[PDB]
Amino acid sequence: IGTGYDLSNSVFSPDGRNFQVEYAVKAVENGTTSIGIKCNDGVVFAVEKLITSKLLVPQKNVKIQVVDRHIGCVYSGLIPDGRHLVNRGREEAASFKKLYKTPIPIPAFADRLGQYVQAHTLYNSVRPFGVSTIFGGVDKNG
Amino acid sequence: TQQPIVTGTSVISMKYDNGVIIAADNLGSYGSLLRFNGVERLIPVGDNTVVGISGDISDMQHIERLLKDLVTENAYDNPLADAEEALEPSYIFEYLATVMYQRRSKMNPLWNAIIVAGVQSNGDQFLRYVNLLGVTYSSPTLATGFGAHMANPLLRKVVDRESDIPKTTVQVAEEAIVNAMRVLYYRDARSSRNFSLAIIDKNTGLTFKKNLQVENMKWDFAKDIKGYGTQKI
Repeated sequence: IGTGYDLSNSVFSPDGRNFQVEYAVKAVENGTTSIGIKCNDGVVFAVEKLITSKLLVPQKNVKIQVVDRHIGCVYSGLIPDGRHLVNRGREEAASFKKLYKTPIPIPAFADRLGQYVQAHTLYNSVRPFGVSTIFGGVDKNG
Repeated sequence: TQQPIVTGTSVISMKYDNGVIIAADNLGSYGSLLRFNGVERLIPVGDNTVVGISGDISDMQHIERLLKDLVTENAYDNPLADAEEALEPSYIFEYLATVMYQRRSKMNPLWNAIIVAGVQSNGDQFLRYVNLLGVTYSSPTLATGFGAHMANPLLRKVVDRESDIPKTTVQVAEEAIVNAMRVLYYRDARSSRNFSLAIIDKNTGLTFKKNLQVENMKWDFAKDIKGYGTQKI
Protein backbone atom coordinates (compact mmCIF):
# COMPACT_ATOMS: atom_id res chain seq x y z
CA ILE A 1 0.00 0.00 0.00
CA GLY A 2 1.43 3.33 -1.16
CA THR A 3 3.07 5.02 -4.11
CA GLY A 4 6.23 6.90 -5.00
CA TYR A 5 8.67 4.37 -3.54
CA ASP A 6 10.78 4.62 -6.73
CA LEU A 7 11.57 8.34 -6.38
CA SER A 8 14.37 8.01 -3.80
CA ASN A 9 17.44 5.79 -3.63
CA SER A 10 17.86 3.29 -0.77
CA VAL A 11 14.09 3.35 -0.13
CA PHE A 12 12.46 -0.06 0.31
CA SER A 13 9.24 -0.76 -1.55
CA PRO A 14 6.59 -2.82 0.29
CA ASP A 15 7.78 -5.94 -1.56
CA GLY A 16 11.37 -5.38 -0.43
CA ARG A 17 13.06 -4.00 -3.54
CA ASN A 18 15.13 -0.93 -4.44
CA PHE A 19 13.57 0.43 -7.62
CA GLN A 20 16.38 2.93 -8.28
CA VAL A 21 18.79 -0.01 -8.50
CA GLU A 22 16.53 -1.69 -11.06
CA TYR A 23 16.31 1.58 -13.01
CA ALA A 24 20.11 1.65 -13.09
CA VAL A 25 19.97 -1.96 -14.33
CA LYS A 26 17.59 -0.76 -17.04
CA ALA A 27 20.18 1.87 -17.94
CA VAL A 28 22.88 -0.81 -18.23
CA GLU A 29 20.62 -2.98 -20.41
CA ASN A 30 20.45 -0.09 -22.89
CA GLY A 31 24.25 -0.07 -23.15
CA THR A 32 26.35 -1.93 -25.68
CA THR A 33 27.43 -5.56 -25.39
CA SER A 34 30.52 -6.61 -23.44
CA ILE A 35 31.67 -10.12 -22.55
CA GLY A 36 34.29 -11.88 -20.47
CA ILE A 37 35.52 -15.48 -20.82
CA LYS A 38 37.65 -17.35 -18.28
CA CYS A 39 40.10 -19.77 -19.88
CA ASN A 40 42.46 -22.21 -18.15
CA ASP A 41 45.30 -19.85 -17.17
CA GLY A 42 43.73 -16.43 -17.66
CA VAL A 43 40.78 -14.33 -18.80
CA VAL A 44 39.70 -12.56 -21.99
CA PHE A 45 37.55 -9.44 -22.29
CA ALA A 46 35.74 -8.23 -25.41
CA VAL A 47 33.51 -5.25 -26.13
CA GLU A 48 31.46 -3.83 -29.01
CA LYS A 49 32.00 -0.12 -29.73
CA LEU A 50 29.08 1.34 -31.68
CA ILE A 51 30.23 3.38 -34.69
CA THR A 52 27.80 6.28 -34.28
CA SER A 53 29.40 8.05 -37.26
CA LYS A 54 32.29 7.30 -39.58
CA LEU A 55 33.89 10.53 -38.32
CA LEU A 56 34.91 8.54 -35.23
CA VAL A 57 38.60 7.65 -35.26
CA PRO A 58 38.84 3.84 -35.32
CA GLN A 59 40.94 1.99 -32.73
CA LYS A 60 40.45 4.99 -30.39
CA ASN A 61 37.86 5.69 -27.68
CA VAL A 62 38.96 2.53 -25.89
CA LYS A 63 36.48 0.87 -23.51
CA ILE A 64 38.56 -1.73 -21.64
CA GLN A 65 40.61 -0.29 -18.77
CA VAL A 66 43.61 -1.74 -16.94
CA VAL A 67 43.80 -1.84 -13.13
CA ASP A 68 47.22 -2.40 -11.51
CA ARG A 69 49.20 -4.49 -14.05
CA HIS A 70 47.07 -7.65 -13.93
CA ILE A 71 43.38 -6.62 -13.78
CA GLY A 72 41.16 -5.90 -16.79
CA CYS A 73 37.78 -4.19 -16.55
CA VAL A 74 34.98 -3.54 -19.04
CA TYR A 75 31.52 -2.19 -18.36
CA SER A 76 28.15 -1.73 -20.05
CA GLY A 77 25.98 1.30 -19.34
CA LEU A 78 27.06 4.83 -18.42
CA ILE A 79 30.76 4.84 -19.39
CA PRO A 80 31.63 7.73 -17.00
CA ASP A 81 30.36 5.69 -14.05
CA GLY A 82 32.60 2.86 -15.22
CA ARG A 83 35.57 5.22 -15.30
CA HIS A 84 34.72 6.41 -11.78
CA LEU A 85 34.54 2.78 -10.64
CA VAL A 86 37.88 1.83 -12.21
CA ASN A 87 39.48 4.92 -10.65
CA ARG A 88 38.24 3.86 -7.22
CA GLY A 89 39.47 0.33 -7.91
CA ARG A 90 42.91 1.64 -8.87
CA GLU A 91 43.01 3.58 -5.59
CA GLU A 92 42.04 0.44 -3.65
CA ALA A 93 44.70 -1.64 -5.42
CA ALA A 94 47.34 1.04 -4.81
CA SER A 95 46.52 1.09 -1.09
CA PHE A 96 46.60 -2.71 -0.93
CA LYS A 97 49.99 -2.89 -2.67
CA LYS A 98 51.38 -0.08 -0.50
CA LEU A 99 50.47 -1.86 2.73
CA TYR A 100 51.02 -5.49 1.67
CA LYS A 101 53.50 -5.33 -1.28
CA THR A 102 51.70 -8.13 -3.11
CA PRO A 103 49.44 -7.16 -6.04
CA ILE A 104 45.82 -7.18 -4.90
CA PRO A 105 44.08 -10.56 -5.25
CA ILE A 106 41.15 -10.76 -7.66
CA PRO A 107 38.63 -11.77 -4.94
CA ALA A 108 39.86 -8.89 -2.77
CA PHE A 109 39.52 -6.40 -5.64
CA ALA A 110 36.06 -7.76 -6.45
CA ASP A 111 34.97 -7.36 -2.82
CA ARG A 112 36.34 -3.81 -2.76
CA LEU A 113 34.38 -2.84 -5.87
CA GLY A 114 31.30 -4.59 -4.50
CA GLN A 115 31.46 -2.76 -1.17
CA TYR A 116 31.86 0.55 -3.01
CA VAL A 117 28.89 -0.10 -5.30
CA GLN A 118 26.83 -1.33 -2.33
CA ALA A 119 27.61 1.77 -0.27
CA HIS A 120 26.37 3.68 -3.30
CA THR A 121 22.92 2.09 -2.55
CA LEU A 122 22.72 2.98 1.16
CA TYR A 123 21.90 6.70 0.96
CA ASN A 124 19.29 8.75 -0.89
CA SER A 125 22.00 11.40 -1.43
CA VAL A 126 23.86 9.29 -4.03
CA ARG A 127 22.73 7.69 -7.30
CA PRO A 128 23.40 3.98 -7.89
CA PHE A 129 26.01 3.09 -10.49
CA GLY A 130 24.69 3.00 -14.04
CA VAL A 131 27.06 0.26 -15.21
CA SER A 132 27.43 -3.51 -15.04
CA THR A 133 31.12 -4.41 -14.84
CA ILE A 134 32.88 -7.55 -16.08
CA PHE A 135 36.44 -7.65 -14.78
CA GLY A 136 39.14 -9.96 -13.51
CA GLY A 137 42.62 -11.31 -14.03
CA VAL A 138 45.25 -13.77 -12.83
CA ASP A 139 46.73 -14.02 -9.34
CA LYS A 140 48.66 -16.60 -7.30
CA ASN A 141 45.51 -18.75 -7.05
CA GLY A 142 44.94 -18.70 -10.82
CA THR B 1 63.93 11.27 7.50
CA GLN B 2 65.76 13.33 10.12
CA GLN B 3 68.81 11.08 10.58
CA PRO B 4 70.05 8.54 8.00
CA ILE B 5 70.85 5.05 9.23
CA VAL B 6 71.56 2.38 6.61
CA THR B 7 73.37 4.17 3.80
CA GLY B 8 74.73 3.70 0.29
CA THR B 9 78.04 5.33 -0.54
CA SER B 10 78.39 6.59 -4.11
CA VAL B 11 76.90 6.54 -7.60
CA ILE B 12 79.01 7.45 -10.62
CA SER B 13 77.89 8.18 -14.16
CA MET B 14 79.17 9.60 -17.43
CA LYS B 15 77.91 10.38 -20.92
CA TYR B 16 79.35 9.00 -24.15
CA ASP B 17 78.71 9.38 -27.87
CA ASN B 18 75.75 6.97 -27.96
CA GLY B 19 74.35 7.21 -24.44
CA VAL B 20 75.14 7.05 -20.72
CA ILE B 21 76.79 4.71 -18.21
CA ILE B 22 76.04 4.57 -14.48
CA ALA B 23 77.40 2.42 -11.67
CA ALA B 24 76.86 1.82 -7.96
CA ASP B 25 78.06 -0.75 -5.45
CA ASN B 26 75.93 -3.33 -3.63
CA LEU B 27 76.65 -2.28 -0.03
CA GLY B 28 74.33 -1.32 2.82
CA SER B 29 76.33 0.27 5.62
CA TYR B 30 75.00 0.49 9.19
CA GLY B 31 77.01 3.60 9.94
CA SER B 32 80.53 2.25 10.40
CA LEU B 33 79.38 -1.38 9.95
CA LEU B 34 79.04 -2.90 6.48
CA ARG B 35 76.04 -4.97 7.47
CA PHE B 36 74.18 -5.79 4.24
CA ASN B 37 76.11 -7.26 1.31
CA GLY B 38 74.15 -7.41 -1.94
CA VAL B 39 71.75 -4.45 -2.14
CA GLU B 40 70.93 -3.12 -5.60
CA ARG B 41 71.21 0.68 -5.62
CA LEU B 42 70.54 1.08 -9.37
CA ILE B 43 66.83 1.06 -10.25
CA PRO B 44 65.88 0.62 -13.93
CA VAL B 45 62.76 2.47 -15.12
CA GLY B 46 61.28 1.34 -18.42
CA ASP B 47 63.96 0.38 -20.91
CA ASN B 48 65.50 3.86 -21.20
CA THR B 49 66.08 5.15 -17.65
CA VAL B 50 68.28 4.22 -14.69
CA VAL B 51 68.10 5.94 -11.29
CA GLY B 52 71.15 5.63 -9.06
CA ILE B 53 70.31 6.32 -5.42
CA SER B 54 72.88 6.82 -2.66
CA GLY B 55 72.08 7.47 0.99
CA ASP B 56 69.33 6.15 3.24
CA ILE B 57 68.28 2.67 2.13
CA SER B 58 64.75 2.98 3.57
CA ASP B 59 64.18 6.15 1.57
CA MET B 60 65.72 4.34 -1.41
CA GLN B 61 63.10 1.60 -1.05
CA HIS B 62 60.44 4.31 -0.80
CA ILE B 63 61.72 5.82 -4.06
CA GLU B 64 61.68 2.33 -5.62
CA ARG B 65 58.02 1.96 -4.64
CA LEU B 66 57.27 5.43 -6.02
CA LEU B 67 58.98 4.64 -9.33
CA LYS B 68 57.11 1.34 -9.66
CA ASP B 69 53.81 3.08 -8.92
CA LEU B 70 54.64 5.78 -11.49
CA VAL B 71 55.31 3.07 -14.09
CA THR B 72 52.00 1.43 -13.17
CA GLU B 73 50.01 4.69 -13.35
CA ASN B 74 51.59 5.56 -16.71
CA ALA B 75 50.09 2.39 -18.20
CA TYR B 76 46.63 3.49 -17.00
CA ASP B 77 44.37 4.63 -19.86
CA ASN B 78 47.38 4.85 -22.20
CA PRO B 79 47.57 2.82 -25.44
CA LEU B 80 51.01 4.29 -26.26
CA ALA B 81 52.75 3.18 -23.05
CA ASP B 82 55.01 1.01 -25.23
CA ALA B 83 56.22 3.94 -27.35
CA GLU B 84 55.54 7.64 -28.03
CA GLU B 85 54.02 7.91 -24.54
CA ALA B 86 56.44 5.77 -22.51
CA LEU B 87 58.15 7.19 -19.44
CA GLU B 88 61.02 9.45 -20.52
CA PRO B 89 64.05 10.08 -18.29
CA SER B 90 63.22 13.80 -18.16
CA TYR B 91 59.73 13.10 -16.81
CA ILE B 92 61.11 10.80 -14.12
CA PHE B 93 63.78 13.29 -13.09
CA GLU B 94 61.29 16.16 -12.92
CA TYR B 95 58.96 14.08 -10.74
CA LEU B 96 61.82 13.03 -8.46
CA ALA B 97 63.20 16.56 -8.11
CA THR B 98 59.76 17.96 -7.32
CA VAL B 99 59.31 15.29 -4.64
CA MET B 100 62.74 16.05 -3.16
CA TYR B 101 62.14 19.81 -3.06
CA GLN B 102 58.69 19.36 -1.51
CA ARG B 103 59.99 17.04 1.21
CA ARG B 104 62.79 19.55 1.85
CA SER B 105 60.32 22.42 2.23
CA LYS B 106 58.27 20.33 4.69
CA MET B 107 61.38 19.79 6.87
CA ASN B 108 61.33 16.02 6.37
CA PRO B 109 63.52 15.13 3.38
CA LEU B 110 64.49 11.88 1.71
CA TRP B 111 68.14 11.46 2.69
CA ASN B 112 69.32 10.55 -0.81
CA ALA B 113 71.34 11.69 -3.79
CA ILE B 114 69.77 10.62 -7.10
CA ILE B 115 71.36 10.47 -10.55
CA VAL B 116 68.96 9.96 -13.47
CA ALA B 117 70.66 8.63 -16.61
CA GLY B 118 69.08 7.63 -19.89
CA VAL B 119 68.47 8.32 -23.56
CA GLN B 120 65.55 10.44 -24.74
CA SER B 121 63.22 9.44 -27.57
CA ASN B 122 65.22 11.52 -30.08
CA GLY B 123 68.48 9.87 -28.98
CA ASP B 124 69.71 12.69 -26.73
CA GLN B 125 71.63 11.63 -23.62
CA PHE B 126 69.97 12.79 -20.39
CA LEU B 127 72.12 12.88 -17.25
CA ARG B 128 70.95 14.87 -14.23
CA TYR B 129 71.33 15.06 -10.46
CA VAL B 130 69.10 15.83 -7.47
CA ASN B 131 69.60 15.67 -3.70
CA LEU B 132 67.70 16.05 -0.43
CA LEU B 133 67.94 19.84 -0.87
CA GLY B 134 66.47 19.75 -4.38
CA VAL B 135 69.59 21.06 -6.12
CA THR B 136 69.56 20.05 -9.79
CA TYR B 137 72.50 20.24 -12.18
CA SER B 138 73.74 18.49 -15.32
CA SER B 139 77.29 17.62 -16.37
CA PRO B 140 78.84 15.02 -18.71
CA THR B 141 80.18 13.42 -15.49
CA LEU B 142 78.07 13.13 -12.33
CA ALA B 143 78.96 11.46 -9.04
CA THR B 144 77.78 11.48 -5.43
CA GLY B 145 79.64 11.25 -2.15
CA PHE B 146 83.28 10.24 -2.38
CA GLY B 147 82.84 9.75 -6.12
CA ALA B 148 82.17 13.47 -6.45
CA HIS B 149 85.67 14.08 -5.04
CA MET B 150 87.70 11.21 -6.57
CA ALA B 151 85.69 9.50 -9.31
CA ASN B 152 84.66 12.81 -10.91
CA PRO B 153 88.22 14.11 -11.67
CA LEU B 154 89.09 10.83 -13.41
CA LEU B 155 85.94 10.74 -15.56
CA ARG B 156 86.34 14.43 -16.40
CA LYS B 157 89.79 13.60 -17.77
CA VAL B 158 87.89 11.43 -20.28
CA VAL B 159 85.16 14.02 -20.98
CA ASP B 160 86.16 17.52 -19.90
CA ARG B 161 83.66 19.43 -22.06
CA GLU B 162 80.60 18.72 -24.19
CA SER B 163 82.75 18.60 -27.34
CA ASP B 164 84.46 15.46 -25.99
CA ILE B 165 81.18 13.52 -25.71
CA PRO B 166 80.98 12.41 -29.39
CA LYS B 167 84.63 11.29 -29.25
CA THR B 168 84.24 9.04 -26.20
CA THR B 169 83.23 5.46 -26.97
CA VAL B 170 81.35 2.94 -24.84
CA GLN B 171 84.52 0.93 -24.19
CA VAL B 172 86.49 3.99 -23.03
CA ALA B 173 83.64 5.15 -20.80
CA GLU B 174 83.12 1.70 -19.28
CA GLU B 175 86.86 1.34 -18.60
CA ALA B 176 86.88 4.77 -16.95
CA ILE B 177 83.87 3.81 -14.81
CA VAL B 178 85.53 0.56 -13.71
CA ASN B 179 88.77 2.39 -12.90
CA ALA B 180 86.85 4.97 -10.86
CA MET B 181 85.07 2.15 -9.01
CA ARG B 182 88.44 0.56 -8.23
CA VAL B 183 89.80 3.89 -6.97
CA LEU B 184 86.71 4.28 -4.78
CA TYR B 185 87.13 0.78 -3.35
CA TYR B 186 90.73 1.80 -2.64
CA ARG B 187 90.04 5.09 -0.87
CA ASP B 188 86.45 4.80 0.45
CA ALA B 189 85.98 3.03 3.79
CA ARG B 190 82.21 2.60 3.26
CA SER B 191 82.58 0.96 -0.17
CA SER B 192 82.34 -2.60 -1.48
CA ARG B 193 84.13 -4.68 -4.09
CA ASN B 194 80.87 -5.79 -5.73
CA PHE B 195 79.00 -3.29 -7.89
CA SER B 196 76.38 -3.10 -10.64
CA LEU B 197 76.62 -1.13 -13.87
CA ALA B 198 73.94 0.07 -16.30
CA ILE B 199 74.53 1.22 -19.89
CA ILE B 200 71.72 3.09 -21.64
CA ASP B 201 72.68 3.11 -25.32
CA LYS B 202 70.52 4.69 -28.04
CA ASN B 203 71.02 1.53 -30.14
CA THR B 204 71.56 -1.53 -27.93
CA GLY B 205 69.12 -0.36 -25.24
CA LEU B 206 69.54 -1.19 -21.55
CA THR B 207 72.48 -3.38 -20.49
CA PHE B 208 72.46 -4.26 -16.78
CA LYS B 209 75.59 -6.03 -15.48
CA LYS B 210 75.31 -7.30 -11.90
CA ASN B 211 77.80 -8.96 -9.54
CA LEU B 212 80.77 -7.13 -11.06
CA GLN B 213 83.96 -7.04 -9.01
CA VAL B 214 87.10 -4.95 -8.64
CA GLU B 215 90.15 -6.71 -10.11
CA ASN B 216 93.79 -5.91 -10.89
CA MET B 217 94.56 -4.55 -7.42
CA LYS B 218 98.05 -3.19 -6.75
CA TRP B 219 98.95 -4.26 -3.21
CA ASP B 220 102.47 -5.71 -3.55
CA PHE B 221 104.17 -2.44 -2.56
CA ALA B 222 102.68 -2.95 0.93
CA LYS B 223 105.31 -5.58 1.79
CA ASP B 224 108.17 -3.05 1.59
CA ILE B 225 106.53 -0.46 3.90
CA LYS B 226 107.90 -0.98 7.42
CA GLY B 227 107.32 1.25 10.44
CA TYR B 228 105.93 4.73 11.02
CA GLY B 229 109.09 6.27 9.55
CA THR B 230 112.06 5.72 11.84
CA GLN B 231 111.66 1.94 12.10
CA LYS B 232 113.96 0.05 9.74
CA ILE B 233 112.48 -3.45 10.06
